[PDB]
Amino acid sequence: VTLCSPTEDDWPGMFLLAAASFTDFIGPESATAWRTLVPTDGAVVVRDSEVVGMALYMDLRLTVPGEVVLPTAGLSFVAVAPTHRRRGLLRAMCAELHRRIADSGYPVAALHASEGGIYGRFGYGPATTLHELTVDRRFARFHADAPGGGSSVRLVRPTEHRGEFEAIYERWRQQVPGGLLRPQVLWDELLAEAKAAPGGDRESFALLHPDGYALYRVDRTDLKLARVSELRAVTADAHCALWRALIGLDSMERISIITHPQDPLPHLLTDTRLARTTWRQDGLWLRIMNVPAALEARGYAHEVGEFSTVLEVSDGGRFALKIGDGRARCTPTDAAAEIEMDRDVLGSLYLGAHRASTLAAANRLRTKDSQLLRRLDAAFASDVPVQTAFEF
Amino acid sequence: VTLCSPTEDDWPGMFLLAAASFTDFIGPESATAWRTLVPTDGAVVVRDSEVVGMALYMDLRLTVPGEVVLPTAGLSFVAVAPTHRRRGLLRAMCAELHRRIADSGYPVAALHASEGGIYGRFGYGPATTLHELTVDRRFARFHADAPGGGSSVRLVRPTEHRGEFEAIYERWRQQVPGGLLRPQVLWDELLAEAKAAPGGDRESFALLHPDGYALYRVDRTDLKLARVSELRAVTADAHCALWRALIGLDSMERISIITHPQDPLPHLLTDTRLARTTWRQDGLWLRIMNVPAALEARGYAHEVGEFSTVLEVSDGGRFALKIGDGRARCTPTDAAAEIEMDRDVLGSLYLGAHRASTLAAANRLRTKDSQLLRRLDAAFASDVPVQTAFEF
Amino acid sequence: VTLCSPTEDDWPGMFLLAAASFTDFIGPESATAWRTLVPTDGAVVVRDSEVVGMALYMDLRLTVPGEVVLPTAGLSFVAVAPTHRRRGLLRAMCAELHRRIADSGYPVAALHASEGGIYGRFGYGPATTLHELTVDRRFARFHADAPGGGSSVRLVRPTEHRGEFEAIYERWRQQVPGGLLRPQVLWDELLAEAKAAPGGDRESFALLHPDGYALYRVDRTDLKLARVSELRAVTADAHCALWRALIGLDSMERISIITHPQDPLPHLLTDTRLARTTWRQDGLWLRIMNVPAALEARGYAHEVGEFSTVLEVSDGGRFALKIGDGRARCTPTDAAAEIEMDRDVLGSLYLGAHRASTLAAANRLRTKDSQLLRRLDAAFASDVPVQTAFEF
Amino acid sequence: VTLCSPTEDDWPGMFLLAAASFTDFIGPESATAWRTLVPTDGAVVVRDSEVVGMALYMDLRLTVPGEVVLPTAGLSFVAVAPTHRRRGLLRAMCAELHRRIADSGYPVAALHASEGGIYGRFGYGPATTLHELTVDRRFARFHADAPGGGSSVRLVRPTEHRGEFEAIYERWRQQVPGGLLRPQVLWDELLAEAKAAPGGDRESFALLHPDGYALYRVDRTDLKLARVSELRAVTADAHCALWRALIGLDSMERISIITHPQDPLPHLLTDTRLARTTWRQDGLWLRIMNVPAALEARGYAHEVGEFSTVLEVSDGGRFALKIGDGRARCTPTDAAAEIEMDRDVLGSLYLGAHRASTLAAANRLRTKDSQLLRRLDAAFASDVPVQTAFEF
Amino acid sequence: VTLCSPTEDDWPGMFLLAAASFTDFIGPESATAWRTLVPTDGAVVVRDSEVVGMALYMDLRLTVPGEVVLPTAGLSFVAVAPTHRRRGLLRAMCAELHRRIADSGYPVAALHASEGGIYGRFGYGPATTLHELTVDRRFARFHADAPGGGSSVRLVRPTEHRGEFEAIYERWRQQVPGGLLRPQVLWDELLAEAKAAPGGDRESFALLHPDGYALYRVDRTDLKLARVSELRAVTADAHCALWRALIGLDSMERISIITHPQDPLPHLLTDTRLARTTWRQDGLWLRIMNVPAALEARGYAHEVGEFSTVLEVSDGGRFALKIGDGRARCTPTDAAAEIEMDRDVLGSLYLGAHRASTLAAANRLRTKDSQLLRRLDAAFASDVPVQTAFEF
Ligand SMILES: N=C(N)NCCCC(=O)c1ccc(F)cc1
Ligand SMILES: N=C(N)NCCCC(=O)c1ccc(F)cc1
Ligand SMILES: N=C(N)NCCCC(=O)c1ccc(F)cc1
Ligand SMILES: N=C(N)NCCCC(=O)c1ccc(F)cc1
Ligand SMILES: N=C(N)NCCCC(=O)c1ccc(F)cc1
Ligand SMILES: [Cl-]
Ligand SMILES: [Cl-]
Ligand SMILES: [Cl-]
Ligand SMILES: [Cl-]
Ligand SMILES: [Cl-]
Repeated sequence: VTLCSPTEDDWPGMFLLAAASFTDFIGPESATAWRTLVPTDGAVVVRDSEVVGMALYMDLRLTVPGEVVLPTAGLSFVAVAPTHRRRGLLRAMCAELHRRIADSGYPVAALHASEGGIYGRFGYGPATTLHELTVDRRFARFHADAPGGGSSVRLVRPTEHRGEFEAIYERWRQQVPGGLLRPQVLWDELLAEAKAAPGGDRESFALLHPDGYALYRVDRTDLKLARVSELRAVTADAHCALWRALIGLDSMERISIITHPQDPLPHLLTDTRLARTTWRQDGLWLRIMNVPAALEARGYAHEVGEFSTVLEVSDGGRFALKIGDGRARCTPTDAAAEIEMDRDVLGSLYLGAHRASTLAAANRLRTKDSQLLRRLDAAFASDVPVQTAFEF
Repeated sequence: VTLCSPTEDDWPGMFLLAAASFTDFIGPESATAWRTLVPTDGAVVVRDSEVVGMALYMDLRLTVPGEVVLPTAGLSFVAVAPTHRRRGLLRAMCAELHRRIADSGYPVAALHASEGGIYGRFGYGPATTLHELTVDRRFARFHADAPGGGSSVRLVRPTEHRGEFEAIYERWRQQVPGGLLRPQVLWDELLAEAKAAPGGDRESFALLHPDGYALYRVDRTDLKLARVSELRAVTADAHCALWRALIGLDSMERISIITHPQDPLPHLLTDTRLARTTWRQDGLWLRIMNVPAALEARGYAHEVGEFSTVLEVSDGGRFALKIGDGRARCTPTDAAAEIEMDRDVLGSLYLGAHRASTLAAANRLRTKDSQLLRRLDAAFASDVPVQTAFEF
Repeated sequence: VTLCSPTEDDWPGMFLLAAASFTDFIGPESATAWRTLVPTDGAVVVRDSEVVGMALYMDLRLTVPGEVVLPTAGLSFVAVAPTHRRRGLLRAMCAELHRRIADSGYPVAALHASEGGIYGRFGYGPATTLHELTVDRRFARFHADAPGGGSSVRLVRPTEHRGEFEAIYERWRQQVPGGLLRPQVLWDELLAEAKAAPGGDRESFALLHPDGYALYRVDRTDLKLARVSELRAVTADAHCALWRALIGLDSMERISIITHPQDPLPHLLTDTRLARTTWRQDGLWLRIMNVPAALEARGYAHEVGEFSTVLEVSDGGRFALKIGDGRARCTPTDAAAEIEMDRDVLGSLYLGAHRASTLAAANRLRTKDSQLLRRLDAAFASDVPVQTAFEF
Repeated sequence: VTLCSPTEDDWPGMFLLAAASFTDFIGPESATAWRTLVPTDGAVVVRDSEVVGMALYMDLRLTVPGEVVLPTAGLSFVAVAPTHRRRGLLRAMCAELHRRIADSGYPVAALHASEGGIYGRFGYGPATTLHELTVDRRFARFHADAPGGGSSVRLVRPTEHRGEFEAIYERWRQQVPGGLLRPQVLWDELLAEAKAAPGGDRESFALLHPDGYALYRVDRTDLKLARVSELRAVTADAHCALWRALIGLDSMERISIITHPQDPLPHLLTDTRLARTTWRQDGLWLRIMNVPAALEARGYAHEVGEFSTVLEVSDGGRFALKIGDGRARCTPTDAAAEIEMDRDVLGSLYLGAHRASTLAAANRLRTKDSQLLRRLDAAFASDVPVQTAFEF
Repeated sequence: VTLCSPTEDDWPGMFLLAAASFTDFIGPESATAWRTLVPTDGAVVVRDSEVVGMALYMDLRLTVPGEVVLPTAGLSFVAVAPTHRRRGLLRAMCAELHRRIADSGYPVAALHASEGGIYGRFGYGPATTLHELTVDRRFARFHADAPGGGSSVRLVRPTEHRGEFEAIYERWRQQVPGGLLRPQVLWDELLAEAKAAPGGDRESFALLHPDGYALYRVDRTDLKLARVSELRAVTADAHCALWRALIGLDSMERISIITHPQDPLPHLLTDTRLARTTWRQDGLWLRIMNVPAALEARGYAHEVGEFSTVLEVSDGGRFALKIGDGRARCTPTDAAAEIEMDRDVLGSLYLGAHRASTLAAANRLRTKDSQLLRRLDAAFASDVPVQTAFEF
């Protein structure tokens, strides 16, 4: 069992492992496209010679609070053959990729987790939260105060308006923490999933506004449910207008969307309760590779005074942290630590999705100063609510 | 159809309406106990003479941010006979009770809503959020960092340790926004629901720590599910210890609790995802009766500079609002309004459960200043997370 | 295995057989009340000595078309021990009771069937049809044309208004084909089933109009469903008013009732489809004991000319049948038969629930004259639609 | 928003709206075939320019009581974009098509309704009733009296016996109220739905008798259920023989068919209850365009004396109606009305599916004469029971 | 209705009957391959001329206790048209095939039964038992004593390792009672079912050991269930190693397999209960064609002394049976019978799947000697447990 970068001959063996490992495996055509986002030496394989282990990272651009875009290593296609479990192959592959990511100069790594129990021990913390809202649209009445009391929204074929979706998404991802650049190969892939599959998914439709879109399809088996796969809105007007159109799908009983906890949809209706939360789960996970680089890169709340502390990350360094005027300075120190946490915990705070005082309550984050806790809570909070871009 | 305070002879007619109106009706014995919390002239009935309409308020004590306790009118037992719908009887009864509540000097009214669509139009906004967490306890492993790595928790009969529950609850309700004083009649009622009912609920058990308790019972029909009816913990140690004991119910597959969005339980486990959010709903609703009295009574975040604005409440007054040093001064003015909202919206902000920028996004809250929005968000936020005490 | 009238000592043995035979067995207290409607020598038992077989008839009064009331033998409590199946005990018991019923001078016998396959061979035909309608009351809007565009309907406790229900029911049963006299013991029984049972059925409520009532209860397990056990209305106004009140049960999603195919409820709503037919089954079964007596006793449609034919009932006699002016004369003859049918078929036509041309289509009813078929269809039809009174 | 006849360039835009509006949309190939039944100027579209609104009628031939065939405008493909709801586009499109249908000389219009609440207000009433019967065929034994006590029925491939199905259907539709001419394009379409679809419906089989056929297929997901899509039988022998063959599908637990309330199948079995009614819904809806033309065109029951009355249709004319010898004469008058009804109510009576006395009971039909009610009931009744041909 | 061997022209008619008779019909391509295993005059058809009846046998090789391979007539493709039920066509076809099978010199016939009630009366008895085990693999821990405490198992594409599966299966079928030779056409068919079907089954994967394989696929609809279609293991090591790999499918909740009652999997786990038996059914059915030939051909338990008896088979002959040294001698006699049974009962004993004392308890097997019963039980038992090869 040696650990190597895969040659062109290794990829059929990797696709076999993928097929047997991932029930949602996108198949070798789509896999070969996503592959274009993997840099030279971005992938590792373990051979026995068939492929019994693999992992790779993609070059991503992640928006963080203060509309700052970070180079991000996006982990994906991680798999150990069922024949080689509990043999330390994951530990080995994760260690080599983290070495390579660190040496390449990425301040953060990110992934989507298949189980919530695997990734904490490698320094990844859940950084965004997925909310499923299901609206019973038969009772849905808009509030007097809701914007848009002619319709600016058009029902369209997704493939005929690619440029407009690209332009809107590009605006969206640049101003939203959790936003990812979507390169051209992923627009190629997204608009191929929009066509109907014989015995599979139904045709996708689009609702297009100047400042937003929604892609939706009727569910395979429940023909009274519309699944909104993606709603990107750059103004409140766009968001409301798109939801007026979705509530107008009179052949449907229910509209479902995977969104964020701060989605304003419930407040657009006369009955907040009609927008039921049917599902909640961790979205994007972050590993802070370089603590000082990441802490200095993001903006902080202007609505908190200048304050200084010493942060210790468990086997990750000790740092003098000074926050003021929505900037941070983060420098080496051996001064006594005022706040202790494992690396994963820092990942979870980084995008504002979790409160420091909540992680303190579970003792994932030790300090003896209540005042420092409130200051961290306020400073790390994001004015624009954190959202999840797309699964990778 | 006249509107009157009920005499002793009206209560059998009110109990009939209750039985036919509420599927969870507690019956006339329990109803007669809850009645002791209704002041003279706290109830109205509409006669035709049988009772075709009723509503009342109870004298409550509600903890708000800054550990301030407000006298609160608690609306309950509101019902219109199925024979007298769409006749304006609710509008009439709500108007008379609000007159009486206002004249009596209550700064706020509160209720639990049977539908999320009825109460917005009378100035009530949802002020607390209920989270159901279901733990699959077979996979539940505690984190290395979790407190309590002898057990201080005892399995006990609820009725044998009333004083200890009273003392712990009394500590809890005084330091938690959403907390209500539980008077002696409601402890009498709570510990009567703890006994098993032939063909009904199973026996309730208690887990008792010096600084917390949990009351739980096995579900009637699902015999692999324990329902935690109530967990009150005054320290993180108490909270963790009680959850160690609950995960130790080895005859159960699942533990379910109705808690708050900031419950730290997910962070105590090695897998955050095991604590699934299975249900989410509005808890307590607030009507701010006297805007200046309520705004001045609660504490605000110390972690935001002094700032001034003009708040207009739709048909509720215009006010110069100055917030600094976690206090507010709220005085009459005719100066141009910088922030507009309906009364219900103010109720929803009041306990910190909803962000101003989220209600702005739905246009329930109009301002032309982004900076004022961020300041409101930060100032109205609560360091202690808002919880729900008990249904009334 | 001898066949005898039971002595007082046989009834405990009969109650044992009942308990083991009928899952809905009403128990020995209620059974002892229903027993008061069984005449001397109205019951048979087969002993082996334990009771291995039993059957009895009750003295009933059945309304038939033209508001004519017939003495009717009501078969009930029919059971063969599981230890004595396929031994001809049913055939024996049915033969002895039919002999006794015939000799006593009953023109018709009736029963409610436990299986639809047992009773055809003894000359019983299904004579009334049960429709379950379920209304989703959240979408229910009344039509502009619906009567009742003060409410005359009261929500009441059933036991406090017995006289009013008796008076309304008595009016109803006298003018409706399928109507049965409800004696005092069955009002005693009906109003005892109105109280709540610990671990059983919930409390029954009543909606009372001068010319109608509805008894309803919430379902044990589905707490969003109200089951209307009984709705008796003597005017269209009463029927509509009661349904306005039932649609006003705002805590319910669904109202269900067991009614008749000609219930006008669907036509009272702006959407006929909201009143879904969820269940359909045979109600009352008739055995015509004396063909000429029964045919002469009921009224016929005035809206068909005088016509004559010869009816043969298979091993039941041949008769010259003359119908005109809504009366029939039915006399012995040996003239060639124009219409042939088994006895059960006659039972099925007798109350107007089934069309002759439909039974002809299945060849349960042979004739070589299409014109005679249309005449029978029209003459046997009932202007007041046939309903089912109560199960016995 | 202008209203126009569509050009060849509008149809791709109409197909987009169809796809997003109808979950059962037959697709553009099949749509282009059905299009051949739309006359010049039979379609309207609303442009904004994309298609935001459409409606059309097809040239149909509808059999009415007395085996009379009427030219019928068949409304279909009616849709308003989700972006243009509650804008009066339906009201506008329905008004223009009704103008065109009226001016073209159609006595009646018809449709199949997507919701039971949309079409009453435009003068359409439900005119036929759909019964689903499900037979548990494992218990199904035929009655001694059932016809067919060699088999004349053949199991065949539908596409190899098109001429025989055409000939049988043509005989069926000419003698059955509700019957529609099926033109050649719809036989092309029907026999293309008979082939198996990969991941879709299973292969269709045919049971062929000289005087009837049944097309059936096994359900996609329930492999113990056979769905009879269509059973056309011109004699009782044919009907029974086909059902003997269907009960002979020994690999099936259940046979289901959508039929009419007067289907004689229950009476062919020793247990009527085995043929459970599992579903009931409105079939064809009628709008009487020209009251006198329609009333004069159909035959009436010969089994009722000559009688005269004055019929008022709400904003539809007042008419002297004389019925005798199964013909009607319907002429203008200003004499006092004896019977009042909205137009939709007339549609519902027209094919005999609903009784006048039932609509009177709901006050959809006002008269002060009970005798006139019984006469209408009897005269409007159909000797051949009303059935539904095919959905359009 | 004549009975004939089918010509080449009859097969399209037979495929039609198959399609309408069998929901799992493999289609005409696969049917034409299986056809290569049918000898000249191995098939019968009944014509009316369409095919209304068919049956055939295939040339099989069945392993019986003592690793003896018997020529076996494998009945399959047996069908009577739904139009020709209860006409004695099955009785006729079964009689002609049994004549042909007997005259050809087959000692035994075998089939898989569609219903458990059809085949007893033609002398077939259930001879093997199917156990479904479902493992919840999340709790599955292997016992300290389990073999395999490098992995020898490989995850592979089935079609790339045909020779290895053939070699392993060939070893398996030769040493296991119930084993069938799998000819090349059935390997062609098996490895075509291994590819994914659009809207159908998912891709099949293989786990390959030197001395065993497992073919498995994820279920269509339950994406947390892996279905093991086939596990062939020639050593305990191979069996355990393959199950270590299957429990290693970490994306799955459950692994299901159809196996035999003596599968040792439950004993490999620390918790025997994790391997739940979810389904149990008769597998292969045997008809002993020639009693003496079959009884003499198989080996018997060496662990029972020499003993002699007289066996009578109902209308099948009387025989002197002597068993010793694991051989039997079976010769004609007219001596009084000590043991009586119908032919089907002999089929059920023949492979050791059922105990004589169990069939005696149900009186399917009469003797007056308890000692003879114990001797039969012990002698007929198989040291290698009886398994089922593949459905035909
Ligand atoms: N999780 C999802 N539904 N889609 C993400 C697809 C990621 C993926 O398969 C992949 C495949 C090959 C690569 F080189 C990189 C990534
Ligand atoms: N909602 C719950 N489960 N319990 C609250 C019970 C409130 C109640 O019924 C009541 C009854 C009588 C009164 F006077 C005041 C209140
Ligand atoms: N079928 C129902 N739900 N009730 C009918 C009760 C009839 C009955 O048990 C009975 C019992 C004793 C008698 F003597 C006569 C009748
Ligand atoms: N409702 C169904 N299942 N089939 C009816 C199809 C009707 C239809 O789509 C259509 C399409 C185009 C036209 F020009 C006319 C009609
Ligand atoms: N029962 C299964 N799933 N497969 C067995 C297929 C047997 C079969 O169809 C067949 C078809 C044609 C023949 F000539 C012989 C056999
Ligand atoms: Cl999102
Ligand atoms: Cl809470
Ligand atoms: Cl009824
Ligand atoms: Cl039909
Ligand atoms: Cl097996």
